[PDB]
Parts: sequence; C-alpha cells; structure tokens
Amino acid sequence: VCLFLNLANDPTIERIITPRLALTTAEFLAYQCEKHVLVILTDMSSYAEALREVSAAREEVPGRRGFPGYMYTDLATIYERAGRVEGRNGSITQIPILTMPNDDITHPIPDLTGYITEGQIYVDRQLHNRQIYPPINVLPSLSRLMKSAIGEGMTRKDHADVSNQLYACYAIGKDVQAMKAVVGEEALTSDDLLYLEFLQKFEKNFITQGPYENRTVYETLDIGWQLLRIFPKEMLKRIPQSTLSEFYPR
Amino acid sequence: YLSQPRLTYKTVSGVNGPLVILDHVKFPRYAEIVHLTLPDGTKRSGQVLEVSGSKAVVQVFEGTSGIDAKKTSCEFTGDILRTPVSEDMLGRVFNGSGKPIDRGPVVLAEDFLDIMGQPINPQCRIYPEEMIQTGISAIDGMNSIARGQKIPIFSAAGLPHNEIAAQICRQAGLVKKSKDVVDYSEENFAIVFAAMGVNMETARFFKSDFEENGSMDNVCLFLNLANDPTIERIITPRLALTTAEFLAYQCEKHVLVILTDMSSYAEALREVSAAREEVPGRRGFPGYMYTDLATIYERAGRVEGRNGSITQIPILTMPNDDITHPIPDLTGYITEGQIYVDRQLHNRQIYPPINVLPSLSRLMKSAIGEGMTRKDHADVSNQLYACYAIGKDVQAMKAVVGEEALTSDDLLYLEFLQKFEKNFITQGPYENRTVYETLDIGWQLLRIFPKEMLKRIPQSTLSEFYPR
Amino acid sequence: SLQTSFVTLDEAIKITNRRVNAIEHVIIPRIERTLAYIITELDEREREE
Amino acid sequence: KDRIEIFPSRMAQTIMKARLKGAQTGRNLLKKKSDALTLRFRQILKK
Repeated sequence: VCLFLNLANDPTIERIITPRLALTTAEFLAYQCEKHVLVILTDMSSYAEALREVSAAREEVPGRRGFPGYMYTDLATIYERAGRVEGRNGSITQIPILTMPNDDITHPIPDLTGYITEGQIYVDRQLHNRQIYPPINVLPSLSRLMKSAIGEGMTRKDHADVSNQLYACYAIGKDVQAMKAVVGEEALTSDDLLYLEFLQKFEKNFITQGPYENRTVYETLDIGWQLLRIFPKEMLKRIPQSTLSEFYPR
Repeated sequence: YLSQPRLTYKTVSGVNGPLVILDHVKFPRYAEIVHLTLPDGTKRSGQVLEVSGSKAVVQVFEGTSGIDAKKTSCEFTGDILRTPVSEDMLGRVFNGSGKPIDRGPVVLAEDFLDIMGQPINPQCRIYPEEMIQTGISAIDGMNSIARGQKIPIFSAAGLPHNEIAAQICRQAGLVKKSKDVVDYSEENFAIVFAAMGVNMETARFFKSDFEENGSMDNVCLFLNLANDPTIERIITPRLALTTAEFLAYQCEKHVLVILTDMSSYAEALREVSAAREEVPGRRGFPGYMYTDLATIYERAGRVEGRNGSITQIPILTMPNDDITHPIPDLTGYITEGQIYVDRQLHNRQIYPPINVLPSLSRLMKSAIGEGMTRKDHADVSNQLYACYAIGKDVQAMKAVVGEEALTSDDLLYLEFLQKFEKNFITQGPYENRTVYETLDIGWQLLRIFPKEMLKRIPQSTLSEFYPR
Repeated sequence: SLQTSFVTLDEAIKITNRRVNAIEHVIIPRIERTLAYIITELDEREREE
Repeated sequence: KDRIEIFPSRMAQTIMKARLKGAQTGRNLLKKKSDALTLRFRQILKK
C-alpha cells in the first residue's frame, strides 16, 4: 500500500499535481514491475475546485459554471491512464470517487466523469436515509465492460439473464410505486402488491450486506434466483425459457 | 455619375477569424463593397464592417482561408451594394449572391436600386380591400388572406411545411372571376420565393417542382444552400424584397413574396453579431433583432395611387415546439395573425396537417364580403369552427362517458368531426380547390344537421342556402 | 333496483368529486410555482455570464 | 412541499411544463366523468 495524503489545511494549488504523481507511480508498477494494481482517487470535486482557482487567477476566458472550458481534456488526461498492454501482464484498474453538489446529476463535473469513464455506481441518498448500507441504487449504475466480462467459463453460463431480468423488475417496481403515489391501491390489482413486495424484499436481501459481509459470486446468483422465484416463470420475458428449464424449478 | 478610377491596396495589418484588417486607405466609407484576389487567383467579394481613420476592416463573404500578408490585392468600389432589378428576371433562378445558376445569362439590368430599401410613408398606406386564394381549401375558407396582410406560418422540425409552401406557390392567385371569366383574363399576379438556409435535397425538390407546375413564367426564385457563405444568408432577403418592391410599384402588379426558414436567418444574424464582437442580448440573440425583423417585414402593404400590392407569408420553425421562444414571439408581435400546424394531425397521416383550432386571423372581417365573394362566408366559417370545437370536446367527453349514453345528435357531431377531417382538411398535393368549391364543401358538411342546430347562421340565409 | 343504484352512485360521485378537487387545489399551484422559480434561476444564470 | 424537488434547468422546464399539461388534461377528463355521474344521479332521481 502506498499513500498520498493532502489534508484540507494544506496549500490548495498542489492538488493539481497530487493525482499525477500517483498515476505515474501506478504506470511504473504496472509496466516495469509487472504487478496488478488498483488506483483510488478521492474527492475529485476538490480537484475541479483547484482547477477553477488556478484558472480564475489567470483571468482566462471561462466556461460553464465558472469551470474552465478545457476541463474535459484534463480529465481525459487523468482518467485514460488505465488498461492493459500486449506482451505485458500487469494492469491498471482505476476506481475514482467524487461528491455531488446538491445531488444534481446534471452538474458539469459528474457529467464529464460519466462521459469519459465507463458509468456510475451512484451511492443514493434516499437509501441512506432508510439506514441502508451500502446505499446504492442499482437502477442508474452502469458498467459497459460487464456485458463481455461474463459468460461460460469466465464466471458462469448463468449470469446475464438474471441481471437483466432483475433490472427490469426493479424498474417496473419503481414505476408501480410512482403510480401508487398518483392514485393508490383502489385501481391497482394483485400484481402491483407482488411487485411492491418484490421491491421490499430486494432492498432487504440483495442490497443490504453489512460492514464485513463477504459474499461470493455463485452465492450472489443464488440470491438473485431466490428473488426471481417470487414471480411465475411465465411473466418473465427477458430470460429465455432455456435457462428456466434448468434453474427455475425448486 | 461615378467616373473616378478605383483604388487597390497591398496592405494587410493582420487577419482574424472571418475578418481582414488593413490600413492606409484614403477616405473610406461604411458599407462599401470590396473585391479581393488571392495568390492562387481566386476572386472573392466582401463588405466593410469597421472604419476608423485610415484603418479599415472587411468581412470577406466567401470565408477567409490562405490570405497572405504581402501577396494580396484588395480593390475598392466606392459604392454600397446595388441590385440590378429588372422585370425580365421572371422565369430565372439565382443563388444567394444574385449570380444566376440555371445556365442563363447575366441579368441585363433595367435599373439599379439600393439593397436596403427605404421606409414607406405611413401617410400613403392603403388598407387592404380584398382577399386572395392560395389553392388550399383549409386556409382560404377558414382564414382569409387580404392584399397586404402579413401572416406567418409556424411549424417545427420534422413537419411537411415545405410541401405546403410548394403547394401554395404552384396554386396562388386571385378570385376576380366571380362576375365573369372574360374580365378575369386580365391577370397581373406574380410570386417571388426566397429559399434560405435550405439543405440540398429540398433545394432540388423545389427547383424540380416549380419547373413541373408549368407556371414558371411568373415565378422568381432565389436559392441559398446551407453550404454557401453564412453572410449570404442575410443578403438573400434584401435582394428578394427589393425585387418585389420594384415589381409591385413600378409595374403595378400584385406580388406575393414567400420567405422560408426565418430561424436560419436568425442564426446567421447571430453569427454575424458574435463575429462583430458586439455584446450579446437576450438568449444569445442580439438586442436589435426586433428592429431587423421589423425592417424586413415592414416592406409591404398597399400604396395610395398605385395599382399594386405586396403580401408576405414568412415561414419559421419553433425550437422544441416552444411558443415563447423569442423568434416566434417577435415575429408574432410585428406581424398580423398566425397559422399553426400541429404534430398530432401530421401524425394522423392527414395532409396538409393544418390545425385550425389555434389558428387566428386579423383582417378576415374586412378581407371578405359581398361582391368580392359570396354573401355566405363569415357565418359559414363561424358555424364550421363552432361545430368542430363541439365535436372535438364531445369526443373527449365520450372518451369516458361511454358511447352508450350519447344522444343521436352526439353521433351527428362525431359524424361532422370525422367528415370534416376526411374531406375539408385533406385535399392532396394537387387537388386545386377554389374558394367556391371550398364553400360548397362547407355547406355540404353543414347539411348533416337541421338549421335549428346551426345557431350561428342567420335565418335569412337559411331560407336560401340550407335547403340545397 | 333503482334505489340500489342510487345508493351506490352517491359514494361514487363523492369519491370522483374528491379526486378532482384534490387535483385542482394541490398539484397545479405547486407545479406553477416551481416553473416560476425555474424561470428565475435560468435568468440569473444567464445574466452572470 | 411547495416546490417539486429538482435541479432547475431548461430540460427541467420542459418536463415540468409537460407534467402541468398532463395534470390539466386529467382535470378536464375528470370533469367530464363528473358531468356524466351527476347526469346519472339526476336522471335516477328524476321520477
């Protein structure tokens, strides 16, 4: 483990170089010592703030929200220092984090971070308001490489359809909650009560883990199927019948 | 008049963006046209933007690229832009700059005029006194166009407003034939059409359609593809208006000018302003957009003592279907009346998708009347509108009240709705309906009910027209 | 038969009237105020630039 | 409570104007149903 601490009382300007040193060391450890490494950068909002400060000092022609127009270029220089190389063995797996001003997704910083990088996890506030931990909303979480990182041999033949179906059920359940807010139980039917029950048990069993709860992927698919069994096999559309003929009945 | 030899300079103190700054020019004047010759031999025109002592600035029309400092000639003309107007321009096709493009010859100018035009004295305005027919039954019957009225046509991206414009072009005219066709043969009507900010497919479509309709002998055409220089965008309208003026008030004709895609005009004007370093106004558009659109729209009407008129039908698109966007807002303020097209109606596969419910008019009361038309127009329009509004809101009612609780008269209202949308509005691209046919179809649609329900029609005309 | 239909239709009318009233006296003013605030904020942001 | 929680923006202006239009259409449609229901009530009590 190697560290680079920059407390809040330190000089502000040295933030623009701090991540660069870490990434340089990461490149060295990746392609000169052939070691697999994981990078973690924190509070990129402060990084953007430092860029704003240095820019406003120079009186440059500014951009949206006061930020320099060239933020995207700089963030591209910082994030694209990741990947693997032919003829080598090490790799860079980068996982930054950042805070959201006033929980606004359309704020420029998170927008550009979604645009450069490969999606989001979106620790959601409302789940945290209900003492849920990790309070993560699966619905906006995106992971482009997951589509081909799964399959027979890699993880299992039975990974993808579980995921897609569970996503669809979550989306429909939140839709049902919204429609209930509009009207209520009087115009709804049995299936809406089932979907709300599914949402409840999904926030009970799937998301909530605990500070040390270490799960395994096969057990995770088991839990996904236990949640999927709440409905009939017929109502499901995304999952082909092929997987249901092998793993639905129990 | 002018007899002095022209000057030319090999001075270039710098270039920046679409502008070229020089100096040591003798007695420069604003708005002076300037030619240029590059090292490679290309010729380009331009205009003077800034003047300050012996310093000058010229915005090159064709776009600045590869202009050396020392090897560049810059001839001066000493006159503002002047158009070679001429009656014989009908049957021709031009580009934005006025250079012909139909393999024809340069215009043998009959007279030279100022491109900007001059304001027309409000004292010598004449109120409109008679209607016209555009060939569209939905427009003539429900919403009259007088001689000299300024009616825009709001549309949006993705609608067939261009097809409507072409239809209006190939069928516009007069209805003086009420009394006799022998006196109707004296026709003195022409159309000038200014396609601007138009993509290539639509430009070709316009050229082909105008040539197909066989009435090109009274159509002037101006094209400005979106490739051409952005400044030529805001010079095409001035040429078109100057031509329309010269034809209207020097040939005593009846001209109908149709402008297309004023949003592209606004965008080009915005770009000119931003290049000119001026401070932005509201929404990024310049402050004096109101004055500019005013000086474009206000060139029309009628003149006392001259047998002629100018009618304007500008078109424009509303970004995001937003009715409070500045371009339609200012356009509505300056002009009189408005006509809509609605997404849903086009999405019902109804052509032309003309939504009459929010369509208004300002001079309909005085455009129509006994003599110039039949005596049975205004009441018919009121009845059609009232019946249609009843039918639509009644369909909204039956949507939840259930069709079983409906009265038989309710079914008559629904029948009126469906037949009105099936026949009156739908016409087809070539079904050239006249005003009289339109009123015939209107009476036929009204015949469904008894005269008792038709409570907007006077009994005096009921005893005459209803039992047909 | 008539009396049965009357007695049920009474509460039917009551619930419908409650729904329309709640809609017309709660949500519409709220949305309209939100739109006023939004227009103001957009104006502020443009003027700063 | 007095303001629907969202970040102001232009897109937000579009969505809120759409939601207002939806509420208005719902109100009109409910008014039509209430008209039919009171018609049934009156005709039942007619005689």
